[PDB]
Amino acid sequence: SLLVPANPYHTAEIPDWLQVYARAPVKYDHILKWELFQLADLDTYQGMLKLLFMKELEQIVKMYEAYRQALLTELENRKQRQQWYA
Amino acid sequence: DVLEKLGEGSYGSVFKAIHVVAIKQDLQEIIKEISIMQQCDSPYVVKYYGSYFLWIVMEYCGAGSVSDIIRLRNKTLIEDEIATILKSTLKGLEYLHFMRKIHRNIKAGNILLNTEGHAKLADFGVAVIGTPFWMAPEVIQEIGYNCVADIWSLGITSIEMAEGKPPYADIHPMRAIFMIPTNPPPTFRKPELWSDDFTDFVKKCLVKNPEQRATATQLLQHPFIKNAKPVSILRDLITEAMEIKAKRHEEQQRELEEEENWKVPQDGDFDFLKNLSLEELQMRLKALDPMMEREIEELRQRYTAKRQPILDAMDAKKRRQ
Ligand SMILES: Nc1ncnc2c1ncn2[C@@H]1O[C@H](COP(=O)(O)OP(=O)(O)NP(=O)(O)O)[C@@H](O)[C@H]1O
Ligand SMILES: [Mg+2]
Repeated sequence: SLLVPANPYHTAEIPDWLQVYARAPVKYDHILKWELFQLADLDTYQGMLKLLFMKELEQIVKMYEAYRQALLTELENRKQRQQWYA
Repeated sequence: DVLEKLGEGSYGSVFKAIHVVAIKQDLQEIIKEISIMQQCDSPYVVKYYGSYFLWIVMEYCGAGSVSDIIRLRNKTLIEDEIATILKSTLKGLEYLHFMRKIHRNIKAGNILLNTEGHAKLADFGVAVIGTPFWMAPEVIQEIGYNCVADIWSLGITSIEMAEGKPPYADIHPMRAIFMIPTNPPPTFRKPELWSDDFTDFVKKCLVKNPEQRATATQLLQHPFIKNAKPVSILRDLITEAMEIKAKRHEEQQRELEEEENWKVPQDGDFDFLKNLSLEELQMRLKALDPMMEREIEELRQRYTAKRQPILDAMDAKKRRQ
C-alpha cells in the first residue's frame, strides 16, 4: 500500500524573518524580489506560509470556540439564576 | 500607489492617488494618443500626465463631475449654475477645436469641477456600439462630422443638468439611435420653467443640420453665456456635495469600527460577561459567526497575497527551465 508522509514543515523550524513577512502590511509586499532564490528553496517557503496561516487560523477558531462557550455558560447561569427566583 | 475609490458607472474603476492625482482604468496607437493628450495646456481642460505601462493618470478635481453633484444632492442645477458652468465648458471646448481636436464625448459626467468651481473637460482620448444619447445626428448616422458635433452634445448636456437626464433617457438606447436622426431636436419637458436666454441657447446647440449649428466661439457670445455669473456662485452647491460625500464616509467608518467590538476580546478573558445584560449576551453569541468568517476571510485574503509572489516566482523559473 501507499504511505504519504506527515507534513515536513511541522518539525522544521520557521525563520523569524518570514514571520515578519506575514505580519507585514498589505502595502509592503512586493518589496522583496524572489527571483534570486532557487526554485527549490522557494518551495520550502510558501509551504511554511501555509503552516503559519494554519497556526494563525487555528488560534482564531479556538478563541471563538472559547468565547462561544463562555457566552453559552453565562447564558445558562442567567437562566438558572432566573428559575431560582420564581 | 494606492488610494480610495471614486466610481465607475461606465468602463472600469477610476481611483484617487498621491504621488494628488487621479487615475483611470493597438498599444502603439494608445501610446501616441496619451502623448497628444499631454500637449494640452488649458485651465478649462483636465490635464493628462502619463499612462502607467492600460492605467491613465490625470489631474485630480476635488468636487467631482457635475453628474455626481446632481446625484449626491438629489437636485438638478438652476439656470445661473448651468450658465456659469457652460461658459467655462465652452471655453476649453473652443480650445480643443483650436488644436483641431474634437472631444467626441461630453456629458455631465465628463465635466469636472475643482474646489474653486472651475469646470474642466475630461475624457477625449478615452472613448459593437454604445449609448448614443449625447451623440449628434451625423455622428450616429456615421456621416462625416466636425467640431460642432460637440455643440450638440453640449445642448443635450445642458438639458441633462436642468432635468437630471438626457432626452430619450428612459427609452431603450438602441431605439434612440434611429429616433435621434429622424425626430426633431429635443426640448425641455417643462419649457415654462426656463428663461428665453437658456431655451434659445439650447435651440442653437441642437440644430440637426451641422452646417447651421453654432460653434464654440460663437456661443461664448450668447445672452445665456453673457449673463453667466462668476465661478463663485458654485461654492454653496460644491460645499453641499462635499459635505454629503464626507458625511457618508463618516457613516461608513463609524459603522466599520462599530463591528470592531463584536470580535472576541483579545486577552482571552471572558469573566466580564457577568456584567452584561442577557440581551447583550444574546447579541454577541449571534454576531459570533458573521464576525468569525470576517476575521478568517481577512486572514486568507492576506496570506494568499503574501504567498502569491512566491508562487508567481516559482512559475517563471519552471518556464525558463
Ligand atoms: N480627474 C478626476 N477627478 C475626480 N473625479 C474624477 C476624475 N475623473 C473621473 N472622476 C470620477 O469618475 C466618475 C466616473 O467616471 P468614468 O469612469 O469616466 O465614467 P463616466 O465619466 O461617467 N463616463 P465616461 O467618461 O464616458 O467613461 C465620475 O463621476 C467622476 O466623479
Ligand atoms: Mg469621465
